[PDB]
Amino acid sequence: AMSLGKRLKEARQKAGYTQKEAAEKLNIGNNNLSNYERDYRDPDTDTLLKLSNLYNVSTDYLLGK
Amino acid sequence: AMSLGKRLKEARQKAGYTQKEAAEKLNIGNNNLSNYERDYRDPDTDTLLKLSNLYNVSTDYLLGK
Repeated sequence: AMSLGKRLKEARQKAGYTQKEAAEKLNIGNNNLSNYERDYRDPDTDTLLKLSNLYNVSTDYLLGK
Repeated sequence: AMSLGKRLKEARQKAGYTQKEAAEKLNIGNNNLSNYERDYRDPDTDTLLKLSNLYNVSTDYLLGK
């Protein structure tokens, strides 16, 4: 009931970005970020780091340490 | 010249585990762990968290944050 996708959404909301704002800044298609936030797709570790970087959180936070 | 593979290797050696001891604790193939340490294959985020747990390190560390 808690997931990486849910923390990615929440962290993006904390940073102020809309989905398309975040995707375009990360040069990822909008559907891909949507798929990640919904836990439909597991991000590769490079992307995981880029998103931690854009939202100003630790990847440890997103993963549920 | 530095990579996730290289930090997983170092972090595992710091924890004291051999490659197969670590593979067996996490029930992943010895070849699979070797492929990760060698940067031949990207760990899925689940495996990345388990290994960070087994070595007592941050996923941020392994990722180069």
